Amino acid sequence: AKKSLKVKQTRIPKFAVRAYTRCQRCGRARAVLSHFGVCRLCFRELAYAGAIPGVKKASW
Amino acid sequence: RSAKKGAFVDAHLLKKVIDMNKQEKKRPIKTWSRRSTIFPEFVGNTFAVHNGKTFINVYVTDDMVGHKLGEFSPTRNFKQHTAN
Amino acid sequence: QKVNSNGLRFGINKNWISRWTANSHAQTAKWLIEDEKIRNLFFVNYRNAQVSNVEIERTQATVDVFVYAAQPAFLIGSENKNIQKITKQIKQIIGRTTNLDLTINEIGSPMLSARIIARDLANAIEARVPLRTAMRQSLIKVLKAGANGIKVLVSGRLNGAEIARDKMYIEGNMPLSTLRADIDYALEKAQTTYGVIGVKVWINRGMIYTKGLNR
Amino acid sequence: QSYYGLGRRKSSSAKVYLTPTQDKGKITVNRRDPSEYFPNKLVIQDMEQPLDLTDLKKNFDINVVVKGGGFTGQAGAIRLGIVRALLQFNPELKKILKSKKLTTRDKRVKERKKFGLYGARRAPQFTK
Amino acid sequence: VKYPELKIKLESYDSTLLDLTTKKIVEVVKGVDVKIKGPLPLPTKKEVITIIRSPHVDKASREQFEKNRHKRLMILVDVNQGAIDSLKRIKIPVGVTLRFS
Amino acid sequence: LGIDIPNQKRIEIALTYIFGIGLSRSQAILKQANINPDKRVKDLTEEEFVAIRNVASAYKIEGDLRREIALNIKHLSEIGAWRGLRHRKNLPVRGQRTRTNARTRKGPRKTVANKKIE
Amino acid sequence: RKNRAPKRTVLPDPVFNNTLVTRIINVIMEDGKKGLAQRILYGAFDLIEQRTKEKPLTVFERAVGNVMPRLELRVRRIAGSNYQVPTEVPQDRKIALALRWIAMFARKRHEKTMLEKIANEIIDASNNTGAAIKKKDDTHKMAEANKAFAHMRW
RNA sequence: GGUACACGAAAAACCUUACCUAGACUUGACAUCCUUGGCAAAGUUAUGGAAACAUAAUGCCGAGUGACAGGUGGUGCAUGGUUGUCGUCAGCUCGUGUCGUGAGAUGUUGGGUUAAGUCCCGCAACGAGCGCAACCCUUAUCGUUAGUUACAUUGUCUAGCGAGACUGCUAAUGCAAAUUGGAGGAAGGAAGGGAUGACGUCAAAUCAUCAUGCCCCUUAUGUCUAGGGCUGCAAACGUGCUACAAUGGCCAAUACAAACAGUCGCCAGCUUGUAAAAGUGAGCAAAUCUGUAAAGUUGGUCUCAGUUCGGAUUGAGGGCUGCAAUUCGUCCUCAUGAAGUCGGAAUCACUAGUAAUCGCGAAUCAGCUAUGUCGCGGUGAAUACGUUCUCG
Repeated sequence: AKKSLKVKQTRIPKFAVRAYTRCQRCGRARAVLSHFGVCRLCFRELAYAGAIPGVKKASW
Repeated sequence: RSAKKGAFVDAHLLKKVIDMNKQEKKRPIKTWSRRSTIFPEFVGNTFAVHNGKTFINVYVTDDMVGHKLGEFSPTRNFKQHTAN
Repeated sequence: QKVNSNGLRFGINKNWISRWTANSHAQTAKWLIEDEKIRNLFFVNYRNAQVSNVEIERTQATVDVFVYAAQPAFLIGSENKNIQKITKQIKQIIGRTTNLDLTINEIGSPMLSARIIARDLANAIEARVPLRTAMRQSLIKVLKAGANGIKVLVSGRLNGAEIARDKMYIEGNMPLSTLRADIDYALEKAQTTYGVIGVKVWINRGMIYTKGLNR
Repeated sequence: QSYYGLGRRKSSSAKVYLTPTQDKGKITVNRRDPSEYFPNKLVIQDMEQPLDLTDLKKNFDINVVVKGGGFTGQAGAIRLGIVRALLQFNPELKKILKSKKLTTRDKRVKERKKFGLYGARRAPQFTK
Repeated sequence: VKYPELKIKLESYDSTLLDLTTKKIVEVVKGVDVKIKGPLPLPTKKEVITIIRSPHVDKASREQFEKNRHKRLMILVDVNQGAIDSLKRIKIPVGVTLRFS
Repeated sequence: LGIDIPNQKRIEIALTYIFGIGLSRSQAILKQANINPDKRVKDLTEEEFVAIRNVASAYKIEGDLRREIALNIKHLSEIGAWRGLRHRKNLPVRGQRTRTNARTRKGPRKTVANKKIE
Repeated sequence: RKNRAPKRTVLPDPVFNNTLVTRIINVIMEDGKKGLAQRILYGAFDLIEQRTKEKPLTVFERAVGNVMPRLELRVRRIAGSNYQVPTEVPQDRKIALALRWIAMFARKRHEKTMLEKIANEIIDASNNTGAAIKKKDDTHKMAEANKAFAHMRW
């Protein structure tokens, strides 16, 4: 029932009592940013692809 | 009603309480939402509150008025004092 | 071990293709999503002509796209039959009102990328021909028409239930240590009746003169 | 006259103007008294140990401007500026100050705490 | 006057693009505009985002991505009609972001 | 008040161990009596002691506060309530896990046999 | 297989010019900071001062020097047991353990202020009464059954 | 068991939810074969109702229907992708070649000699590839860039960059690697930190991130809303943490920041205020303006104990937003003053800004008892006897 999760993600609850966000591709809404709406796995995978301009590896 | 505000109710679980109030109250109403604080009218009232499958009746009275319908209903289950 | 060298060498070795700069972080994800869809339309359209890169250069309502086509006849043909369709279809995803600007740019050594090489390796693996000769020809072609060292691998299964004759092909300058290797790396999740098969390619795009800058 | 020293230590930066004069030495930081600006420690006596390691404090009115850090990082930065101003004046004394790494920047700052790690290298206990 | 005070901030993650844009501003205004402040690298607002690596559980090697935000502050107090006539040849790079201030 | 009055020790803070009289109410009693925090003295004022049983005795008896809190707890626990249930189980009420915590109600964490995965 | 390596020791304090009290500051600091230990230690030199009229330098040296060992019972095991062979203990470790023992004993006999107890322990180690001298005593007296271990190498 | 456990989870008032059900959904919310066009399903006002789902209209665009859409539905020895362990281990392979009929050695081996297979000396090897090292980035000097919203003790603040140290030099000098001598110096000898951990290993973890093969389900494995668990408790283990106090507790003044966040937000200021908060109100689209720097310092205090430690849980009242605060958030005040007066097997991080302190802003966050994380800064340890025992 992952499509239930996704179509509830695309829809917005009628109150601010009920609220969450999740990736367009990933399930497991835990650990998701509000700057891109992308889950940790999808974000890390697209960042290893250089999707966001400037995602680098820290060397101090 | 909270510790931050006066007696305020969402007025959708009290809605049916009152709707039956103008008609010689009988208490049990199918309400397991947790959005109504209590009032001097909720004395004697019971509501079938959902725990995870069934809707347990919870007695309400005029003892204290500093809680909601969710606080006046056991929302969880305990160990049943089991050693397993 | 061997943390994935995909993100490990963007910015220091690999280049960034799609640049986008919006305002406060509300529709930045929208810009990212629109850019990736528009740029991946080309990538999912052609797999025989093998279009490689389309840089959508966006900054505050200044969008510039640039297609790098390997075969102009496959991307244009007679009476520009292909491009107008793109000029139609992207017009539905990029917006009717906004302008659609792009041109076919020339480039040397068009196989210094990894995605198309991986696609060709998969085609050779499942091309209904003696497979070993097919991959010998494909590697000879990628090494011949202009390129640096290659690193091609296939993992998964042999069209059975086990990959026993996997071949790890390394040629020329493949230093994972060197921070100037100019190595582009891609992975392909091929779909078949034996589960997803991973075809991964590292490719050196030319020894730049000791540069740590995104050239 | 115009002797111009610069110093950095523990995220503290500082310049100092030093000029030959016969005053107490204008002991001050940002032109104000170090009563409660700094803790009253040995560090307040070490405040003029560059002057103790060199010509006495009765010279070189300290006109020190500072930015950032704390007090010991601040003190190290301003004393590095003091020794560099002394270099600008008489660099034979630069030798002994550099011998304890005063003229040269000491480049000792808190090691950056890392990902997952509690601090620079602190890690939790875990056997099995 | 076009701007009583032109507090234009130009910033991006690429310093070379920022350098290029700020120089182009410099010599294109150099001779047709005065009271300018040339290339001023301001302290960076760089930060790092830390995420897990394994699909499922792992907290032993927390992967990290760095976003560095430079800042160049151009302060052109006066903008003139001749200034714009000579300055109509400046454009906004794909990385560099200019402020209308 | 008169409870937890130390001898040759500051009267100001020793009241905090009383049930019903903490630091703020202790200080209220002290400054209402103007006891002027002392140098390890049992009590600075000797006459004001009678003023104590003139005004400080007028303070609410904490023994009654104990039974008021007890009856309020009785009402809260007897009616249907999640916090009432937590009262009934003699555990943290406002909501805390007892997987490892609750080292004030279940004793000093009496270690028993582990009934866990096999 | 760590070999001979140097140590970083803060140089002697300008007000007393002793490196030993500086290693004491190195090893006593609460919460790992000298921003607060040095005040009370200078207080303690003062407390030594008006108590028994002991100048800090000589009393501190006569206290630290009398707790210092000379024998290294180098470990040698059998994988089921262990024994000690007496060699000469290193001088750097000599002074290190001396100062560590002095500092760690210095802070006991929990009472009204730590100034009185630290001056008391400094005085006790000064007068050679048993509070830290026992370390030097044992480091040689328990090396008597281990003195038999000096007859052979294993 | 470690290569499972302050996890996946950078925040759960119901959704997140993968679990359960109640109201409800029947090719389904979506998705479309097909079929046609003409203009709209929105959202609202009542309502059974906990809201759906049943209510009616209101406001280029719809609108129905099979296969399917879709499946956190399962199948990590069926898998990819991704990720950790040995391992940032000093070593690992191959082309050509010799020989042992050969498994293969081999080059790699080895002496000194290195961070490295680092050099040479010799080696049935000559070479190359992998790794590492090195290249590269960062802290570190002088000059150069522009000067404000830095400053204004004005180039203090900055990174854009250049000169720039590398046994460079000299001698102790080893056939070679390569140490140190003293000075110039920012670096002086892997300058310090980060950095790709080779084949492999765990028939590694990952079907539940994602893509998933086979099969399945489909008028259900489809969807809306309501509630609960993700903080239960016989409970244990783990994990930091909390102190076990007089450098400490309390009171008062208390400096020095970095840092990021912020446009119906930071929210100054201002007042009521112990305080949350209540009202009030600019500048700041952030070098403007806002969100204290604290510990430390300066004096008093407590003068040894379950204590002026520690504040545990707890009750009452105010408080934030959230439509309404209770769980499935929290803040403050008042009141509670337990255990622990340094704790065994076990022990983890450590060669300096190290172990420890102190606070700050934020990521997710309208909420966060995440005592947790990203960080950031201030203060600031000895030690290394040798690997004895073990690991690798």
